[PDB]
Amino acid sequence: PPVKESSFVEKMKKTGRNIIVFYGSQTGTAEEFANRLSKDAHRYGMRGMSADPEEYDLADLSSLPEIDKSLVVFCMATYNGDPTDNAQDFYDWLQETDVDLTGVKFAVFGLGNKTYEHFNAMGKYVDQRLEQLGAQRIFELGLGDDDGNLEEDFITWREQFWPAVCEFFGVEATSSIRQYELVVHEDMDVAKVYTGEMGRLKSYENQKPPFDAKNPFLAAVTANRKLNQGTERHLMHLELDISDSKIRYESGDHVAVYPANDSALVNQIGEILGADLDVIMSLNNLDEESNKKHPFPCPTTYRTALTYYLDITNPPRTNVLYELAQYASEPSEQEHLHKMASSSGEGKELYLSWVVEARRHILAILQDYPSLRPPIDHLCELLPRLQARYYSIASSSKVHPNSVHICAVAVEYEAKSGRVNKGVATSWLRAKEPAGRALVPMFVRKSQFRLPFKSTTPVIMVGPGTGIAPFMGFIQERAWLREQGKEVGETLLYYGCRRSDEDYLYREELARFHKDGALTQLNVAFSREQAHKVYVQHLLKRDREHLWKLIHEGGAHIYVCGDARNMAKDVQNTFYDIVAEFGPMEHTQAVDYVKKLMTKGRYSLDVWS
Ligand SMILES: Cc1cc2nc3c(=O)[nH]c(=O)nc-3n(C[C@H](O)[C@H](O)[C@H](O)COP(=O)(O)OP(=O)(O)OC[C@H]3O[C@@H](n4cnc5c(N)ncnc54)[C@H](O)[C@@H]3O)c2cc1C
Ligand SMILES: Cc1cc2nc3c(=O)[nH]c(=O)nc-3n(C[C@H](O)[C@H](O)[C@H](O)COP(=O)(O)O)c2cc1C
Ligand SMILES: Nc1ncnc2c1ncn2[C@@H]1O[C@H](CO)[C@@H](O)[C@H]1OP(=O)(O)O
Repeated sequence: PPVKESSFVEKMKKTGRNIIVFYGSQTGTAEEFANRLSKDAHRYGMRGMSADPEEYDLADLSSLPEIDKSLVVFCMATYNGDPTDNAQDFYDWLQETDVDLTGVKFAVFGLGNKTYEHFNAMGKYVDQRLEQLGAQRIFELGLGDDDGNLEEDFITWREQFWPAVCEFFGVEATSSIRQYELVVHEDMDVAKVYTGEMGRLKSYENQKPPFDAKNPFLAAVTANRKLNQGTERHLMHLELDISDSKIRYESGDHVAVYPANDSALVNQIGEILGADLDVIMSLNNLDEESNKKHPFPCPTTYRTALTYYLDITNPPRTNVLYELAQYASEPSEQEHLHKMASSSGEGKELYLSWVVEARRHILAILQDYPSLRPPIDHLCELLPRLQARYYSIASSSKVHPNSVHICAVAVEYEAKSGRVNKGVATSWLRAKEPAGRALVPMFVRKSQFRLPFKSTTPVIMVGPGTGIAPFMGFIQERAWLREQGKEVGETLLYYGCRRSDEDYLYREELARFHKDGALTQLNVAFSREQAHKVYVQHLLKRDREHLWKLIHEGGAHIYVCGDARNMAKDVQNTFYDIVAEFGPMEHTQAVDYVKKLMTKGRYSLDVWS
């Protein structure tokens, strides 16, 4: 619980702001959107500001009417049906408060993903709640879908939002504007230069607990081995030494890591722009009143910024390309970049195929539109921040209290852009070689994916491919409970891979556990050892009788991990069918029954894309 800032309304008054855009974000997208909306205000005679709801008391919303033509916008993302961490406070307040918001004008743009159970739950909630409290909606709720193209949904909403705002407040719709100023440092002492740390200067060198997202622990990579036999893919297992970090974790938790971009990619960006990446500088907010003094840790070199603080691989969003159009000396290229921000037409189609679908990163665009040569400092101000990557801890703290295990597949594919794209965190992790030791800045994030409290409760685990990760931890722990004399219920694993002798991850360890009885059943679907595809859900269907027994009589907990795209849903449907047959009951009731298991904490998910 952070110390709240002074009333955001009083701040708006002292700075002449009439619009405030709050962001509920975890990977920085909502914050990006909020900043874009805040900046838009300027182009409409108004003036806004972005703000972290966590640093304020939203009860002060009731004072917003004291500012003429005032307006609050909420750009909120949803995470596992809940508010983002930074907006949990706002959410709890919204539920317990009874404050009257008469006179308050708002608008909400929800960032979500249709593939989840509770799509845009937070945005939908905030939008409905503010109205119930007496506030009035100035523009319809925006429903962004990261499963299609969030950026386009945002563009569309934003394009209609502003005219609606202008029409209601009687405002007019009336250029390039830097948010930061560049200050090169020639006489800069080395001890004051950021070299990639996230919080306090030298926090990576001088490690002080407790460690978290703002102060990650640099864990030594003690192991890093290939898990599969083939060469088409690279699946790996790493062990991070967290001794003396005082960090605690449990099977089911996730470990986050801050990676470094590819040095060659960073080098080329500087080389193509003819910039000296080793120039030590700082980018200082031109708004001396904003709490955001820099876009990232400063002072630091461009090289360090592009390596540790900036995202240089993901397809640039439209506003970035829009702002860069001014630096392309070829009219046709400036025109293309300019139209990427269109809400329809060829400009939109080109953005979706040439940039998104092709997966062109910033360097790719700089190479494919050679007249585009922006100054390095402005590019750094425009790029999004490099985010940490999450991995499902593959070990049990009951067995490995001082080590965190990771099971992952290295990302590397041929993009239609014409080049081979490499996954940032996985290429970096793959390069980490045990024993100048190899360090991984990291931190643990607690999750609700947990083994049952009672050792006697049966467990049904389903995790094909890398989805096996959390379960290696579950299995280690359940075996441990047995070795300790505890009474353990059935422990079932439904795992899957292409072929027994090619990508059967942890084959040896799983055989051992099965032999010893830690694993009651080891059901493996080898999808390519026969003409037909054989998947985990096929084995669940096979064992439908017994699984129903465990679910209906034993109170078994279900766990699904891995591919959220198709595997998760296919597995869920098979459970719908098992319930419909043995209940018995109509599909409609089977679906309700399964979704009820989820709320009662007996059907947990740890899926990703
Ligand atoms: C909660 C959670 C748990 C996770 N657990 C694990 C885990 O235990 N093990 C694990 O392996 N991963 C897991 N991940 C995924 C992990 O966080 C990273 O997203 C993944 O490892 C890739 O990161 P990267 O930085 O290497 O690739 P990035 O540089 O982040 O690139 C990823 C992007 O590349 C694009 N891409 C990937 N393949 C292709 C393709 N072939 N064709 C076109 N585009 C493609 C997609 O846009 C993809 O999102 C988890 C993710 C979440 C959210
Ligand atoms: C672990 C995880 C869980 C998510 N859970 C949900 C969810 O329940 N509902 C939803 O609509 N979107 C969900 N999403 C999608 C995000 O809401 C969407 O990607 C959003 O754009 C992220 O915004 P941010 O960068 O501002 O945090 C999830 C994403 C991740 C990575
Ligand atoms: N829709 C799905 N449901 C369950 N498993 C799937 C799946 N799609 C692919 N798989 C399998 O998940 C395992 C890990 O990726 C692979 O054996 C893969 O088989 P396939 O690649 O032969 O289709």
